[PDB]
Amino acid sequence: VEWTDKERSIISDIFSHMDYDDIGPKALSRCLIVYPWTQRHFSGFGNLYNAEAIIGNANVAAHGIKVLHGLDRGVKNMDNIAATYADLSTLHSEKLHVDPDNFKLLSDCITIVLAAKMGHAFTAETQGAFQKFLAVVVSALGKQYH
Amino acid sequence: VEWTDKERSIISDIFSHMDYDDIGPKALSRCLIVYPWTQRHFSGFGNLYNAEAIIGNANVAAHGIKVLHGLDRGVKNMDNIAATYADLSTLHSEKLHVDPDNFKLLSDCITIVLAAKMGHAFTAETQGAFQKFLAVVVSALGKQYH
Amino acid sequence: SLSDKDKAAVRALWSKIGKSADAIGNDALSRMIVVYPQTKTYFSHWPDVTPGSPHIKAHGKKVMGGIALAVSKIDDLKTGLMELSEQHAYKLRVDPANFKILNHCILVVISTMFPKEFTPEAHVSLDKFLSGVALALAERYR
Amino acid sequence: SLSDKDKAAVRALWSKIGKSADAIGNDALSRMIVVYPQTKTYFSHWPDVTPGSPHIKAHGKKVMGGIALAVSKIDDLKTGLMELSEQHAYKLRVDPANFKILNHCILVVISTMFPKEFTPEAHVSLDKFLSGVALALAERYR
Ligand code: HEM
Ligand code: HEM
Ligand code: HEM
Ligand code: HEM
Ligand SMILES: [C-]#N
Ligand SMILES: [C-]#N
Ligand SMILES: [C-]#N
Ligand SMILES: [C-]#N
Repeated sequence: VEWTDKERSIISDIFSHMDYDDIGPKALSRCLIVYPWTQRHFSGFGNLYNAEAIIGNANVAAHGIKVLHGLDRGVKNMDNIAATYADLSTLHSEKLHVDPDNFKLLSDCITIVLAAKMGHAFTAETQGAFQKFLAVVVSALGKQYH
Repeated sequence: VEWTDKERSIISDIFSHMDYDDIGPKALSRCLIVYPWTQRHFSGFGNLYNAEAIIGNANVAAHGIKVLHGLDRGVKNMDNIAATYADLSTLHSEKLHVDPDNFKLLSDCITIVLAAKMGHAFTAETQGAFQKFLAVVVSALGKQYH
Repeated sequence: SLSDKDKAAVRALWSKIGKSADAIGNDALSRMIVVYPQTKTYFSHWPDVTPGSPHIKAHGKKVMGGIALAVSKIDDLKTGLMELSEQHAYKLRVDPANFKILNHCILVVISTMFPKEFTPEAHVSLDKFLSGVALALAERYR
Repeated sequence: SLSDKDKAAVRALWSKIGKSADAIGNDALSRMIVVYPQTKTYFSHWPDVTPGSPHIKAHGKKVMGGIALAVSKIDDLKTGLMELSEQHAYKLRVDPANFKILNHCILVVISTMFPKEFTPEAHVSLDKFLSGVALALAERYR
């Protein structure tokens, strides 16, 4: 991707206004409910018995906040994303055995949670830039061939 | 992709032994039968009424041969594939309105037709290299974000 | 497949949000054409396909009427959406890869407009349902 | 969904190739683990997961017995494969993204072994069928 200045501005604006402590837990708990096979990676987090337990789970919350902060390194250098995430990609694949499909599922949950928070400010152009950015991170994490 | 020397050798071997005039028509006719919505791009090729007509259609055959020769530019410089296919990607998208999903469907049909021709010589390692190569071309043609 | 729990959840969500179907459809089509510009070609016969177009707004009413139909036909989506399948496959020749794109855009719009109602449990059943709608719309393709 | 034409086509192909089910399964699992190495972890409890493994060969018999079961249960794959769905979702925790991977590997193996029988018309119906098998295996996941 050859980012436009507008895309860079939109991504910077979104991440500057994002409350990671609110959005992070909601995105991951939403992923664990909508795509519940992803719960397998978090068996040690305590209560994941039903939606109420997952949403309230503080270990899930901490991890979702980690994910969002994990996007910061991409935001800070949008022209070096594949290289920036090479080590995280190795961790999730060789140590954690996360299926590469799971990155796209969580990214869609982040987009849907951000859309709920931003409401009508989540314009089509905002969505396009934010999803493009996540797609580039997802490709780096999933080690997609290109 | 950082190609291994073995991958380069396998791709060179496959394309050196491939009969484009046999494999090309079979791959495209197979795609037009298995994923028949792709027939929409070839309405001017004459008879596409049933499987027999599509397999026998000489305009489909010529086009499938074009596709395979279209892979040659990638084989000749496996480290510059995204740039090499930028103009073909623009043609299929801005002029032809080919859905980006359709490239993956045709690539799977090429793999299945090559597997039928090569038989047990189409080993898992051969399949891995050939599919990786097609995945890189498919990503360039479909303008995937990375 | 949809369980009784999924069907009840979708019907209860639709009961809540269906008043705004037309607006949901306008916004979802508007987003699909901008964010997934490969879809614009299917609407290009309309005199206006630009942001704010009245043709997009009008068509959005029809799309979400198709979703309302699917809610009504949720016990048998293949039979319920068979005519729409034939229309998309044969008359319109819409590539079926695009159904999941519009489905995601519908989820994004419902999240923007009904954040309270669109909980994770509402979302899992609605996503299963939209997957079933896409499969039913795919019925006449091959 | 599968039409009567699809069901007849799948049954006629299976009639022809089912004699070699065990070999098809060994080759398809062997390919999946090499070409899509993210799948190897699910078999890693076996003493040998390397090329030529007798555990892969043994498991290949079971996988294609599951496909034979699905052929027998082709009129109602959800009911027919419900127990296997529960096993993959709950006991084994196999990510459901992988069903389409093994399905492609089965198509590649049948093409290598039965190029005459595996025509484009046999392939369209078998691909529709394997899509239905994946959907039925997905039944217990969410
Ligand atoms: C946008 C996608 C994602 C990003 C940016 C991301 C980021 C992170 C980061 C920054 C860490 C911490 C690394 C460390 O502790 O050294 C981590 C750990 C981890 N992630 Fe992800 N992740 C993503 C998606 C996923 C998905 C989809 C799953 C599961 C399906 C997952 C499962 C885990 C697990 C299990 C850990 C280990 C942490 C622990 O148990 O303490 N991640 N991830
Ligand atoms: C591996 C994927 C593919 C490759 C390498 C490829 C390659 C080519 C090449 C080399 C040409 C000729 C360009 C020219 O005439 O200047 C071409 C033309 C074209 N391709 Fe593809 N193609 C691919 C996939 C597709 C798919 C999936 C479709 C349809 C669904 C398609 C539809 C067409 C059409 C309609 C033409 C125009 C040629 C004519 O009508 O004379 N291509 N492609
Ligand atoms: C949730 C999935 C969808 C539903 C429920 C749906 C519903 C409908 C309905 C109800 C109509 C009107 C049929 C009539 O004329 O009686 C229609 C027309 C149409 N749809 Fe869809 N559709 C969906 C997906 C798509 C997608 C993904 C595309 C293209 C990217 C598409 C393109 C069209 C077009 C081009 C028309 C005709 C517009 C015209 O009248 O000019 N549809 N659709
Ligand atoms: C066409 C799709 C598939 C079919 C028909 C199928 C069929 C089967 C069958 C019949 C069994 C034996 C159940 C028993 O123990 O009674 C089984 C077990 C198993 N399957 Fe699958 N399966 C499929 C896809 C997959 C995929 C995609 C994976 C992983 C990538 C997978 C992983 C496993 C594992 C790990 C076991 C247990 C092996 C053991 O006993 O140690 N399956 N499958
Ligand atoms: C990662 N969470
Ligand atoms: C291009 N055929
Ligand atoms: C239909 N739009
Ligand atoms: C199952 N293999």
